[PDB]
Amino acid sequence: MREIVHIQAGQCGNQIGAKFWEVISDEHGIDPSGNYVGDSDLQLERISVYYNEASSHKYVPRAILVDLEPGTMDSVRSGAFGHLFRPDNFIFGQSGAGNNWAKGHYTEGAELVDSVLDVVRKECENCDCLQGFQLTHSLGGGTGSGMGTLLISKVREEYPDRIMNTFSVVPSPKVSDTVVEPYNATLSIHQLVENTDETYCIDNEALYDICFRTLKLATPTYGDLNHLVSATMSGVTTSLRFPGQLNADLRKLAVNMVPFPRLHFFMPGFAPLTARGSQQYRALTVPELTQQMFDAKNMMAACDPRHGRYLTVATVFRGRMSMKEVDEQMLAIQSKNSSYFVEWIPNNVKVAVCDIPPRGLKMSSTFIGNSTAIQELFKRISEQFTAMFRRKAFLHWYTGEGMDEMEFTEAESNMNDLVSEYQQYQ
Amino acid sequence: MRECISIHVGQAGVQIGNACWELYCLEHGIQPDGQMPGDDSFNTFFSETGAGKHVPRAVFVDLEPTVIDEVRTGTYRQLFHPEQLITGKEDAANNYARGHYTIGKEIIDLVLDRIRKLADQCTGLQGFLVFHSFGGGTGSGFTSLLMERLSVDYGKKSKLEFSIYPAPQVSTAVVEPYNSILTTHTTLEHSDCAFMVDNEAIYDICRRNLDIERPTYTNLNRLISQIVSSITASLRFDGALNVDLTEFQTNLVPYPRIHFPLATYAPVISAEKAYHEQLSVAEITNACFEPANQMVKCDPRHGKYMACCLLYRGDVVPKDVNAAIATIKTKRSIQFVDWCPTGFKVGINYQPPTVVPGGDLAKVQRAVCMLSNTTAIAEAWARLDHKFDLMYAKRAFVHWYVGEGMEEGEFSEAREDMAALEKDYEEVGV
Ligand SMILES: Nc1nc2c(ncn2[C@@H]2O[C@H](COP(=O)(O)OP(=O)(O)OP(=O)(O)O)[C@@H](O)[C@H]2O)c(=O)[nH]1
Ligand SMILES: Nc1nc2c(ncn2[C@@H]2O[C@H](COP(=O)(O)OP(=O)(O)O)[C@@H](O)[C@H]2O)c(=O)[nH]1
Ligand SMILES: [Mg+2]
Repeated sequence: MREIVHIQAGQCGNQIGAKFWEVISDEHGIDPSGNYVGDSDLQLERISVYYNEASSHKYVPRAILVDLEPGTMDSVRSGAFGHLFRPDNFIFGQSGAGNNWAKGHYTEGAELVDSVLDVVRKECENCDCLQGFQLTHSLGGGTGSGMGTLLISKVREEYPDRIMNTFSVVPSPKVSDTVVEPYNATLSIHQLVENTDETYCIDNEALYDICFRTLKLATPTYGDLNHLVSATMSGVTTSLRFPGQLNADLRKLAVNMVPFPRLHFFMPGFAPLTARGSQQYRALTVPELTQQMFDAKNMMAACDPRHGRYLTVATVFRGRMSMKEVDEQMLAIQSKNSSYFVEWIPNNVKVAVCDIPPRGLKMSSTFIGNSTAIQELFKRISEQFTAMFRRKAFLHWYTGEGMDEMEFTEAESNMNDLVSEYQQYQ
Repeated sequence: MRECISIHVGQAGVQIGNACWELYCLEHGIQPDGQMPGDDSFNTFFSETGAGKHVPRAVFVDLEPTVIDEVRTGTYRQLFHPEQLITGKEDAANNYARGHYTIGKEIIDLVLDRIRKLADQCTGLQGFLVFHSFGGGTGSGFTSLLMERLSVDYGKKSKLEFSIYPAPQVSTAVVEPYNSILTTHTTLEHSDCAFMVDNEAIYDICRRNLDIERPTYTNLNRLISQIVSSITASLRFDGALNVDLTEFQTNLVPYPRIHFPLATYAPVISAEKAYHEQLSVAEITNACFEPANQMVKCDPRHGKYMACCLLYRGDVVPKDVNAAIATIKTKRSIQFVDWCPTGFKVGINYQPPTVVPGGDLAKVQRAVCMLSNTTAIAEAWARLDHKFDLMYAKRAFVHWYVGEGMEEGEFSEAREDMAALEKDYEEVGV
């Protein structure tokens, strides 16, 4: 049936991927040993989407792990869920790109992406009907950006009509974990602006603010942010893996959410977000979730949606809910928030409802918006890239890798065209 | 003898179909296993095998397995013939292109052969029933294509369909206008009659009248199922006045290009109010002609009545019925077009409107199903046309359709047809 291939870029891709497959293992009741302990048929019904049937009846998650620094994947294998993946899914080189996009992409990704592509073809042959691919990676990282870029390009080259989406970590505005980030982000975004169907933008800073503020935390680590992001990533796919009303396929969502070919960029959101002990003062209703979702503070992308307008909005619900409540809330919200939505796009909302709530909660929801706040993000990134590019900082590495300046120039031009196109519709 | 084939396309059609066939099974006392522990008008809707196992006559088509698989794992999996359930490996993605053109073309042939064999089993086959959502990709495209094909194949056979009408305010998708417009284009060029239903109006009706909790698609589908079952009940039992579908085609359609009867059902009341409520034919009709009780959000007072059909069930006396109709005619808030001496066609059936077990609707000894044509629906078509006009003016989402094999001139022509429809309604409205 409908099946998805989950490709995990090195580093955060693999880590997030680990937590992601943990979440999925919890969803379908799959034991880390590979055995199915689940009590429901719905779990095994469409399970073939993310899993394969072994002769030993152990469920192999469908994924391909790729990194240039084996240590991470070693840490993954040492993990409890590393046993689920077959040893063939682990594909890596012994030399990291060192946050160099050109190096990885042009040099160190080619061999590995060839091997990975072979494995992809295998996994693709294993599919009855392939819906598409999903890539967990990071903008600004050498391996993720370079190898992800190349791999996605080749994946589209082989599979042009298939669904291409990626969950990408965007550069934080007020902080940075690395330098040179604008270059890598720019190049990656460029090739990803042309080569994908859609992409999701999530910033760790915004996640820190959100989690700390709403969940009342103290010492949160990357695992928690990855847990949340993975909850979202699992959240969007519920309609495919479970029955409900207005079941939304990924490409249908892509069609509904994308008004124009070049602007696919989305800002995810999630509800309910509440701290322990404060939940007792919270009532779970569609209005609550919708109010949490449409709140600017809960946007996981770093920006303020108050500046811009929504071209398209998709809201997917989980658990048993009333259509009337949803409709009324969408209308009311769209009514009071008028002028925050495009005037030439009547009914900006896209609704889908899954009957199965996330484990531990009676109900939940996920928000996916499209707005020019991302144009603001691109303005920032463009500015930083310009500033760094002017004085030719760190350029010697990329030129060392044989990266021509005209590539950077063209990329910048494309970014300018992107933000321009965002300004064109507003 | 007299028989009909019920087609179900899209999740809407399938679910509505499930509720519908359930209600049929209830009315005919048939169990999910096809066993039934005077009514041969059930053979009208059913066939029979060696063991006396009764099977429904229908074809379920969804390009994605989804709800049909849910039905295959459902209670009535023992009822429907496995061959009647046809599923593809992927959806139309709310894209008219795919369903009407790219995907469904590799499917529909099987469905046509299926319907053909089902039609070969028939003797006196009167017509068809097509359940689908209006603006939903699969339903829209596939029903357009299928209606074209069936229109060519079966000719004069009655073609009826129930289309879920996109609401003025609430919307489940952004691309609904495109699909709806293409749909009404290719569908108008073929379909004999189409019943429009607005979920928002159903919400209003149930919530305000039925006084229930904020509902889900279940009870809505049950209500629509009651309406459909009422019509078929007009056909499925011996009343004082029996009405063929051809008679609906005859009476409700003044012109070949205009068929859009609006359904309204009464009584709609809570189980509690039923005791304080006294249902008289006149009162039920009075309730029927109220604008708030319409299954569509279209306001009737912005137009005039061309054709009106009233189907009665259970205990009804035609005397007070015609008396009531006169009393209704005396009302000038309700106005009829000048060139129509009488827009009333009445029918009556002794079979009462049985209620679904676990149903929220009050049990009554009589009920009325109303079908009506007005130009306020043209106003509705106007607002839809406006939405489409804007969305198309900015060429939003068009690249999908185009890339999937559509054309700009196609949308243009559809728009032209819609304009023609508007002006037709306008001219007839005079
Ligand atoms: N009244 C009613 N309408 C429904 C129901 N289910 C779906 N719909 C209508 O269908 C529209 C959504 O599109 P669908 O008909 O579900 O499309 P689909 O069947 O999934 O087929 P695709 O478009 O290819 O995905 C909504 O706007 C609803 O108006 C239902 O159970 N009852
Ligand atoms: N959300 C999330 N982001 C991460 C995680 N680990 C690293 N990152 C991000 O990835 C970036 C580091 O890039 P990296 O993958 O190490 O570059 P590379 O090794 O050359 O491919 C930092 O800016 C982090 O924000 C994680 O566990 N979760
Ligand atoms: Mg569908």
